[PDB]
Amino acid sequence: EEVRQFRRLFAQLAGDDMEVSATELMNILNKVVTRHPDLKTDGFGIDTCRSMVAVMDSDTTGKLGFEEFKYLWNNIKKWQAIYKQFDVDRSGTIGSSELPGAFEAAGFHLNEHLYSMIIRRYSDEGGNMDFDNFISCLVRLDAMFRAFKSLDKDGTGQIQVNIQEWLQLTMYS
Amino acid sequence: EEVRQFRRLFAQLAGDDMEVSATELMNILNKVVTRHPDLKTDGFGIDTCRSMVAVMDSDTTGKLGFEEFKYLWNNIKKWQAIYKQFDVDRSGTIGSSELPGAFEAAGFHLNEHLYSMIIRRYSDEGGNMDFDNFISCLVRLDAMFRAFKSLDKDGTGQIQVNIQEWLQLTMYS
Ligand SMILES: [Ca+2]
Ligand SMILES: [Ca+2]
Ligand SMILES: [Ca+2]
Ligand SMILES: [Ca+2]
Ligand SMILES: [Ca+2]
Ligand SMILES: [Ca+2]
Ligand SMILES: [Ca+2]
Ligand SMILES: [Ca+2]
Repeated sequence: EEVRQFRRLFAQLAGDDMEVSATELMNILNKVVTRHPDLKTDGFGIDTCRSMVAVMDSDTTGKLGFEEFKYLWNNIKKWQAIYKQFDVDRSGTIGSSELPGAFEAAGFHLNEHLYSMIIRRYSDEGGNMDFDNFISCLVRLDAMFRAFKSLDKDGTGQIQVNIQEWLQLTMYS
Repeated sequence: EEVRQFRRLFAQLAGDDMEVSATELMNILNKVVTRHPDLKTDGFGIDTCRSMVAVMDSDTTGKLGFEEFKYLWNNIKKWQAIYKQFDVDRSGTIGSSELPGAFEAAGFHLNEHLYSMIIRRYSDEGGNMDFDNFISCLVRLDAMFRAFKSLDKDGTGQIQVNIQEWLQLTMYS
């Protein structure tokens, strides 16, 4: 079973402290892309990985527990399929014209202004986004959507955030 | 006279397009740390540099203009001296105990809870923070305080934000 299969994966990846650190995450993500010649990437760097862990570390242990890793891992597998699916010219990267359809397929309906800002921060000079950049951006987008949703208690579409909360959300990510 | 030297620096750095890109920033930053012995870094990576440019890119051109680069360059020169001043055990890195004093010298007064989060995200090893992690952290902290202050006209210590604004603030960084 996939549940039995996942505990085994996590158990082996987590190791001695029973949690997945940024380094352990980096190593497994780099092993995976190595098996996919259709995914162009300069590799998952340690900083990108420290960022992914921080943003997914709900309980501030500094590392990823079973549930935190299960959530991240399931998303990455779903997003990896979308990436292959929307790279219609097989450039191994998500071009600017390919980006909106890929994000929308992922469940994020943004606007032209936001898509342009995403491209300015996450794509290269040619306007192309490689695999590690794509996954890194989606992990953060999903987390920022979840953070806003949880702060929007009244369902008014506006949130109030104090300086302490602001610093915690932006610095630990 | 010190501004005639800087104009020459920016021009030769900015090149054909008259703006410093994340790539251009990475090169200059890695040349500098080489001609600086006990500063310890694993080098300035492209993701870290893409992040520093995004946070400093006020006019959304995607790159650093003269004034945007000037502000950044001066802070780095100011923060590098603090890094050296506070690395009392001359380990070439900023440890847990050395951190609060260095940030206080930069003008930041944060609580211990915020410091523990910063150490998990930027040090997390033996609690030591190398040079690129230190500068990266401060560039972001400075930008996040400046961002918050812009929306909180006449200090209430709280900002009100909708989803578009929230995504612009948290994703374009
Ligand atoms: Ca572990
Ligand atoms: Ca955790
Ligand atoms: Ca493509
Ligand atoms: Ca990349
Ligand atoms: Ca340039
Ligand atoms: Ca600019
Ligand atoms: Ca030290
Ligand atoms: Ca580093």
